[PDB]
Amino acid sequence: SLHMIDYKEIEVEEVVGRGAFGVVCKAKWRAKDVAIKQIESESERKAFIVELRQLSRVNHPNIVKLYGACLNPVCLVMEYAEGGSLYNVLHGAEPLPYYTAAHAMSWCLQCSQGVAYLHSMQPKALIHRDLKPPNLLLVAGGTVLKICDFGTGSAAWMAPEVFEGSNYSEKCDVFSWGIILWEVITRRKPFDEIGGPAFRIMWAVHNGTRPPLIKNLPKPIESLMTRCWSKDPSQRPSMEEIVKIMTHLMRYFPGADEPLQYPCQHSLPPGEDGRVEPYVDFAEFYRLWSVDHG
Ligand SMILES: CCCn1/c(=N/C(=O)c2cccc(C(N)=O)c2)[nH]c2ccccc21
Repeated sequence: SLHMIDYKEIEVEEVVGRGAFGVVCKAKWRAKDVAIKQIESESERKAFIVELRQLSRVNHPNIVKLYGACLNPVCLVMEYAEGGSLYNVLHGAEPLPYYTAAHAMSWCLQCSQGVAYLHSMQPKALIHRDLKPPNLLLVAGGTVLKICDFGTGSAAWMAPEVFEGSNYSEKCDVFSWGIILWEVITRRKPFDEIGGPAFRIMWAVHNGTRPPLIKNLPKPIESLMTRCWSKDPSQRPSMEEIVKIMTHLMRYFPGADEPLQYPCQHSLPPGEDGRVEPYVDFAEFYRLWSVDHG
């Protein structure tokens, strides 16, 4: 369900960055901004095709919309995400934006909403396999999140059974989502302290290492997070369950529709002594929670 496009109708504006594969650049098309992805080397052709056939089947507000695909120089034509990537908002530009507990929870809810749609696909469920903030885009002033890069570095978000070579299911995305939840709450890069080549993270995670626990994290959120981290994929919740849980929790996180507009100088202190401080503040959550339960 595409819509063939002629390159001459595009007219590029400027390169904005590289995706998981290929290059992305802003462009105009029929009186509206556009992002187009082209393959640099022909080795990326396989990824180009799979993403083409997969994105043609998806239609969800939390997944990047694919308009068409031109085969003259071979490129995908998608919607432009003005807000950039979530990874950039979290750890990127020199003037970093302030965000609240409501934004963090809202972002993770919207991500689970999109993945739940993929996992519900018929005949076969669609697994993303590369869920991480670099592949999550933001629009509407940083309020709306959209999943991108369906072509399938990423070791910090990968379930052990995946790089274990073992067979895996849709539950590998659940593991990645859990890491993302920890990441937005702490505004820390997962396993940044380990570093080195990728196999050093894989070894740690394979032996059961997980990101440190979060001081004063509400037990309902801690439970969900650590369940997603389970070694055994069958002990992880389905995305449908995560959506339901996160939806119910948002009752205690008002203000997710407030755009990102304030800067901050995120200090990020080196204090990984078992526990870790959250970046967001859960004071209001505990207050609103006590109102209902009392
Ligand atoms: C990695 C993010 C690159 N980037 C960006 N991407 C997109 O609009 C986009 C849209 C659809 C699909 C994809 C993809 N990867 O399949 C990407 N918009 C940006 C605006 C400012 C700075 C960087 C930007």
